[PDB]
Amino acid sequence: TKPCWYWDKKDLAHTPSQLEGLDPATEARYRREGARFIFDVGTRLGLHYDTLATGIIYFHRFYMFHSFKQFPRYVTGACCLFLAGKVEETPKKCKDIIKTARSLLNDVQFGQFGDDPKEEVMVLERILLQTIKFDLQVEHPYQFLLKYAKQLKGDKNKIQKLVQMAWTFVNDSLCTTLSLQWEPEIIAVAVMYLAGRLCKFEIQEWTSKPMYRRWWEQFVQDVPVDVLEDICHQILDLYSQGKQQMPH
Amino acid sequence: MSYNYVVTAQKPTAVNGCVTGHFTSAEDLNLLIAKNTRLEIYVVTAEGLRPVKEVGMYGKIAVMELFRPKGESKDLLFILTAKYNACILEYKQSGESIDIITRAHGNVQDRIGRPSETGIIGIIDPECRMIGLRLYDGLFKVIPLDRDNKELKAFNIRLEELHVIDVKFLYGCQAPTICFVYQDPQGRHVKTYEVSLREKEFNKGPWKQENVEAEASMVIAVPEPFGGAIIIGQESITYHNGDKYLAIAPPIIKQSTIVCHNRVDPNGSRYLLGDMEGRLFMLLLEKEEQMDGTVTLKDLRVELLGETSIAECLTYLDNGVVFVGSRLGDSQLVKLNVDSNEQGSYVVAMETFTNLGPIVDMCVVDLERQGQGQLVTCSGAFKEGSLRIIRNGQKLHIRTVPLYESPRKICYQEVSQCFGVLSSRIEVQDTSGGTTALRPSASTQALSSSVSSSKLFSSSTAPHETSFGEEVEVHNLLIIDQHTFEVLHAHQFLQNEYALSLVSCKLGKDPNTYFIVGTAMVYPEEAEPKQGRIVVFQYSDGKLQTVAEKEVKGAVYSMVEFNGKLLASINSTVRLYEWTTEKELRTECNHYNNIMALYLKTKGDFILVGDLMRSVLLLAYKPMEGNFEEIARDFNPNWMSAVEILDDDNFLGAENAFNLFVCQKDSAATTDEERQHLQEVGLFHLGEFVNVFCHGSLVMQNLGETSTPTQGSVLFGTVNGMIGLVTSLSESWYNLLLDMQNRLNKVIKSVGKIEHSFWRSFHTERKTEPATGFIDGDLIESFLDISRPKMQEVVANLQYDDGSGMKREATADDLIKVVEELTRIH
Amino acid sequence: TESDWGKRCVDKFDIIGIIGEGTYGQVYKAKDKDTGELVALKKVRLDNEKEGFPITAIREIKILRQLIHRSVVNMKEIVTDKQDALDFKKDKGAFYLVFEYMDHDLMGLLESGLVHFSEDHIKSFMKQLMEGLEYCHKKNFLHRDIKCSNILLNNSGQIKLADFGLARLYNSEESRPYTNKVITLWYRPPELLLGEERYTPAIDVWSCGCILGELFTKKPIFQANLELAQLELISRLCGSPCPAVWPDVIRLPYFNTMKPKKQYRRRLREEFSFIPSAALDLLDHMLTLDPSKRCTAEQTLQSDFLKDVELSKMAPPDLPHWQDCHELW
Ligand SMILES: CC[C@H](CO)Nc1nc(NCc2nc3cc(Cl)c(Cl)cc3[nH]2)c2ncn(-c3cnn(C)c3)c2n1
Repeated sequence: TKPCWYWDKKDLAHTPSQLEGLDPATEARYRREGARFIFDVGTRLGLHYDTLATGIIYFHRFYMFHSFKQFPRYVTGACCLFLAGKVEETPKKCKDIIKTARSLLNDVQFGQFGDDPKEEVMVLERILLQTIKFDLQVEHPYQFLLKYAKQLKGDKNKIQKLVQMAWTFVNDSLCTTLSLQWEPEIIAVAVMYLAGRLCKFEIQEWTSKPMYRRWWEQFVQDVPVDVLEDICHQILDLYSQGKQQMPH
Repeated sequence: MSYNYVVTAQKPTAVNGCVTGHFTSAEDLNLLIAKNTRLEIYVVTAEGLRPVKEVGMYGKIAVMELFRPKGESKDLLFILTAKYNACILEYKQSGESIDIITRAHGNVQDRIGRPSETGIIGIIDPECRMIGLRLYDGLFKVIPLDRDNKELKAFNIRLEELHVIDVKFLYGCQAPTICFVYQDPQGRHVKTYEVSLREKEFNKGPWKQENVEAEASMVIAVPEPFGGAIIIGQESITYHNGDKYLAIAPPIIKQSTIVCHNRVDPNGSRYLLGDMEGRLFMLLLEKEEQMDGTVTLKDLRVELLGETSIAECLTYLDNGVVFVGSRLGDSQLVKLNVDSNEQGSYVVAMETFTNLGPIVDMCVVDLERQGQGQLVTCSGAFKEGSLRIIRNGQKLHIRTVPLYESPRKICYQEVSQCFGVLSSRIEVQDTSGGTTALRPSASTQALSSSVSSSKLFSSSTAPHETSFGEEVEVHNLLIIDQHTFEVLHAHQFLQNEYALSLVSCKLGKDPNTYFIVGTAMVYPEEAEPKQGRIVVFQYSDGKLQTVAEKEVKGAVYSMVEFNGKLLASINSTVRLYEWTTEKELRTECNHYNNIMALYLKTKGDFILVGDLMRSVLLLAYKPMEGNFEEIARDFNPNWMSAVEILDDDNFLGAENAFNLFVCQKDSAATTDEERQHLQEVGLFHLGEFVNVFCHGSLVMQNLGETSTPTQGSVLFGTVNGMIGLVTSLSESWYNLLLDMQNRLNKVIKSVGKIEHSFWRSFHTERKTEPATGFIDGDLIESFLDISRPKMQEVVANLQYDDGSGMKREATADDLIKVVEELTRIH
Repeated sequence: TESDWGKRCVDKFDIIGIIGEGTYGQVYKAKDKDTGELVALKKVRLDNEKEGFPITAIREIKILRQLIHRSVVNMKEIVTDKQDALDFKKDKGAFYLVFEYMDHDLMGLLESGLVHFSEDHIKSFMKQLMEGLEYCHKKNFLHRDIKCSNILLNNSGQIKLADFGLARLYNSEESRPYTNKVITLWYRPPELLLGEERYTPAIDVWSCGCILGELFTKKPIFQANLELAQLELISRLCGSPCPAVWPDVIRLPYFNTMKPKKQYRRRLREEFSFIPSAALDLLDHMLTLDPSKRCTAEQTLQSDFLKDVELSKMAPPDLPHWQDCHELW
């Protein structure tokens, strides 16, 4: 019926890119760069956050089946965004994505698009579709962050601070392989969990079961804290590696 | 685009309706006979009919009735066409000049309505206060006959009874009253209503509903002396009038369905009845007068008079003379005698009017080697079945070969100097367990005969029970001599085997010429046949010998010879068989993208497939590969009745809606899809049901015949006996003739004021499109019959194109010559 | 696995013929070489490369892999032409969308004049269609092209909805500009003739009501070639758009621009008097001018006409037969 789009962390040591001699740090960097390229290009074009995320999910999934050494990331990224725009009904012309790509990329980087940027992209659409097994519908943590937050009742301002902080954590998680490890529903809970810890809020009080200390179990069944902590650890690592700090 | 020309070679001959009255003069007795689109007016004499006038109408005559409103000297004519055109007509004669006046005209069609199953019924009040129409289910339409309603405006009355079998206005009522038979789940009933022009609704009717026979078919309005109505069924005849009820159920009428009725005595004492086996009855109303002075109906009696042709309409004229109007056989004048003849019959035939009947199939053959071509048609049904040989010589010469059974397909085999004809005859389950034929016919009167002994389906084990009295069809192949037209041989097919297709040809390297028949095993239980045979026969030395048989899993609807191979359609499949050196059929290749491949035509290595609903497909045999390839299809959905190939690019079809169309390859090779799309470039409402398309012409060719502007020749036969001809034009000749039509239509006065452009518009219940790509030759040929002032009016400002002179004005004498050449193609 | 689409080749189907033409590719009937099942292959031609893979196909793939219903067409798989070996840039091969093959299409059955519908047949037809439409409308998807060409019927009496190319998601909370003209003119709602552009799922209900009437009359109800001419015909039967019956008609951009000849009164019940009462009420509600007063799909299923219909008895329509080939002398 439907394909399996989730892998174990241990499995990422055997991605095509890794086995071709790329080390773990480089593939991680290449993934951040490609995702952020997709994010930055689409934001300049005025694209909805779902459209940006769908492209990034296509992108991440793609490099589970192909190596970064044989498929230039920025071309792949542009192709993902081009298709995502059609999937999410926020379409853009391929020429316009290329135009925006040149604006943000340097000459060395734009060399990936070769002599004919539009062609290199439009040609990849075939491989993209076959690679993502024509499974185009994608759900993202955003919708669950809002579906769950709507069921919280309490201080309007404390809950809005939780949502925005969690929303930021969602945008940041798009640069990672979490999209490939855990369903979006779990991601939404993890970012609520993380923001709750950081803001020193006790979310159970805002739920319909205020004496249910594992507040998330009413939103997402069968999630151990082990998972939410693994996700939080991975998100905050991005902040520690960079110069940026937690939004608070 | 494509350009084509369509003319009538023989007008419709089947009688669709007939009425009597005082139409031409308040003094004369008239007979108005309606053939499809044609009205014939006669005057009754002591010997026979005197023709006086014939008109064509731009419509199919669905309703025809004569009435005389107070203040008129003579009867007026009401006609309704199948496209819902209404008109009131008057005969006017000024010395030698006879013309038909359109007193009122209009279109009675509703935007929303469901066409009735039993068809348009049209009736007129005895006081000529209104015209009743039943055009749609659940609605009764009233045209009030006031002096001011020259536009024939009308209103609908909601009718609770949705499924109405028949309706008539009654005599002897205080208000306009309708009596009708209707069907609901509980059975059939008879019911009455009163019609109020003032309130524009029904009021309670004069007498209560009565439950009637399940197959009650017709309503007869009995005249003032008795009043009330008679209801005719399959087994019984009943009279209803308030409290009075009679029922006679004589066993004689149970044998054959009664289809037509007429009144003999204006007072209602005697009515004529006819049935599908051609028997003519007298229905007698036995009167009883009470001392009160009141006349009542004592009893009903049915008396058998004799045999006529199977009759669509009966009308009694005067003295002993009755006009028998026949749609399945020749129409007649017959005299009813008071004394029976020595055989017991009171009916003696006076005159016989040729009816080409339903033309199921036909072929063109030059019997006398004359380079002319004669047309041998399969005509009629049942007792009226006939072969008709037609030649040109200025009238058409027609010979009739009586068969007394239904002819189905015909093919000519020159090697044997004879025709092969498929036929079916009706037998009835009798008390022996077998069947008995109602009358001897061609298949039983053959010189030599044979019966199939095939064991292909003999395993059976499938039960099919038989009840005494049920009908069955018995199918035969008839071998008929081309000079005497004597039945030389008859081969009876298997029980429940229907013969659907017939070809005569040589196959492969086999020098023998064979008769090949494709059959279907039809059992009442089956929706679609699933068993069938292809049988190879050889007619040799007066005997028919079975050479080979091929079992198939369906009905062989159509077979055609394909370059020494046999092309057959079995249900959805189109198959190509090879004829081996072992005299057996071997399948070469198949095509399956058909719903029901009913019709097949070939040209070279190209095949035209006709489908029950998918219109036409252009197949090709690819010899390098040994298989078929789809070339192009008409994706527009149409129900086909016959197809024909005009040339390598243009294809002709006929619709079950009485419509003709032409498809062409889109001839644009840019995309594969354009080549694969057959675009309909010609559309034309013929007004006839085309059964058979046949290449050929009936015109004498001495090799001296001037080359006409028209190129090609396709003849076609229709259900009403009409024979027509389709031919192609050059772009220039089309435009000239098309522009001339538009000029002629402004000049020529239409009966009923029916726009010619409307009449020929392609018309289905769902669609209406303007005609395209077709020249109504019957309009063009009428240029020669319009008066000189009108001729010159037509040619004013008329210019020719693409000729020797790019722009050349036309004169009335130039066009007379052009049309006269166009009349020489038939 | 069964889920890895786009890799299996079209070699696995024996092509029977071209059933129909699609704008981006031609549609063929084929048999599966391994199982024998009959399918229909929609050719998706990306060779144009004007904008790549057509969005119309993307929509139909995106939606149909989500929608599971007996009355919705199922996309079995997506297969490809023999791809060029190790040269994707040279590759121009097409993609094919596999769908279950259906015996007939309603437009073809009606146009040929070869189908008859009893009340009970119409009950089974409408109950299935509305159940499918309800399933889709509850998933917040809009068909937007409900024509007789997109209703497919097996000889069993099963109905399936088919062309989802113009289909898009509907959000009640957020209205955004959608395409102003989506349904074919004969089955187009009055709101889209006046250009609402922010339409409701009730647009699909209007089309189906037009079909409902056409099943009774055997002729389409509102046949016109021009948008204004359609409004006139709809206005004659359903009544002229006016503020009393459509409180928000004045907000529609073309209300003043597009006007019927007269302010016609509603005549639907009169002109469809022949229709049974249980059905006539369904028609009046389905063909309501105001999108808000127009009934929902669920409401049609909870109607006297359809609620007590058992789909166990599907009631096959009077479809072609051998006698239909022969003519009744
Ligand atoms: C596009 C063609 C027609 C247009 O009305 N539509 C259609 N007809 C089908 N079968 C009915 C059918 N039998 C036929 C046999 C023949 Cl010989 C001929 Cl010529 C046309 C025929 N038509 C069908 N089966 C699945 N789909 C389908 C494929 N993708 N989608 C979304 C639905 C179908 N589409």
